[PDB]
Amino acid sequence: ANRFTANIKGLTQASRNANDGISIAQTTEGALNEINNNLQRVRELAVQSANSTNSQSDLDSIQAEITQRLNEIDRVSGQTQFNGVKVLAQDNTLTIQVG
Amino acid sequence: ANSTNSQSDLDSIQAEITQRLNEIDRVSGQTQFNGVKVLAQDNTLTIQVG
Amino acid sequence: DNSTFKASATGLGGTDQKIDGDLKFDDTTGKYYAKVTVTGGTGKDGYYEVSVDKTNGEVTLAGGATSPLTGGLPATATEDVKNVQVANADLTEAKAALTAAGVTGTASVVKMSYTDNNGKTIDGGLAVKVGDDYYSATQNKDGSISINT
Amino acid sequence: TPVEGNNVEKEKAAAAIDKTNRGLKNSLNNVLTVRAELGTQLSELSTLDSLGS
Amino acid sequence: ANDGETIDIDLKQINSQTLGLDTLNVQQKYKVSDTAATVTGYADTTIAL
Repeated sequence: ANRFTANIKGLTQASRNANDGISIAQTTEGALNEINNNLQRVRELAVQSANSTNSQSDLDSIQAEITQRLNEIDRVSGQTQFNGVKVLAQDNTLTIQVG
Repeated sequence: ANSTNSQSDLDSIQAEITQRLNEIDRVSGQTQFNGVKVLAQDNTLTIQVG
Repeated sequence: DNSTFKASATGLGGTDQKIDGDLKFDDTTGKYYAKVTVTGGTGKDGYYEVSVDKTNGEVTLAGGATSPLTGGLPATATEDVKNVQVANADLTEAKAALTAAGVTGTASVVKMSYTDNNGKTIDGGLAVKVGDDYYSATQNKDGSISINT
Repeated sequence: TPVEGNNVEKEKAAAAIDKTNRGLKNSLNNVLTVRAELGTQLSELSTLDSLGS
Repeated sequence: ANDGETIDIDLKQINSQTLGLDTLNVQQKYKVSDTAATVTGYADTTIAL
């Protein structure tokens, strides 16, 4: 009975640990989704840029928006965080104790 | 073992563990019977039942 | 101590010389000050700026020149004391106590900061640091320091 | 003795109290020993008088 | 029931000062100027005539 009790307590706690893992994964994915939207916009502008009908002023405006988007990507990468972990700033490996 | 824990949280967990261990040593030393302590050592005792 | 002043009094001259009052310390430039009265002399009675060693406190008048300090006393030294004053950086007694603890190393004193494996930084207290190795310290009434015990 | 906020009186009093605790324990054991000796005396006296009769 | 069979509780001074927040201020500097308010006027004093 005592060994069963130990097992039960451990497994309950481990279930909650798994919940933590789910949460952090979701946070990371949301950030990635915003990044994806920005990249889509940048590809659209890139397509617009190639038309030889334009002059340097128009290209400068296009570059302005391109730079703003890239700056926003940098900011999102820099500022997103979960309980201190900076999920996109650095390569990292996280273990979750589900047993 | 959650890699999600931030180091302050780990310190909190360590606090709780330390207090548990303090209570364990309290139980070990301070329990008594008739005035004699029981568990403050490995001990060996014969009762005369005949 | 005044005995070293009385020798400087022979530099001033006059029938007799004496220092009046306690000695005023300079908490911002590290100086002591004194007043002097002279018997039967002229232009030797004055306010003077003096220097002292901490082993004995023997007082010597650098201002011994025959003229009072401008305005009597500078505002930098308003606090009056009868005893050796020491700077916080000196940490004489804390360092002596450490040496009594068998510390075989010149001691530096610092302020702390920690970081976690995500780069988040926090601040800490005061420490006594011996090369690579660290001791913790606490601050007394006036900036004089203690080592946590 | 007032000890409000005054260390060196707080713990000092506490140490005196601890010493008192130990002392009371020893005193109880001593008087119990005396009780036991008297109990033996009474049992002997009861047994002896019957023998005498 | 015996000496040292005890538990300790630690307590801390908590306030704006020990939390290092007494200087918390969000105000930007205002700009200061002044003008000469020359008050002509009179009042009486206990000194007798």
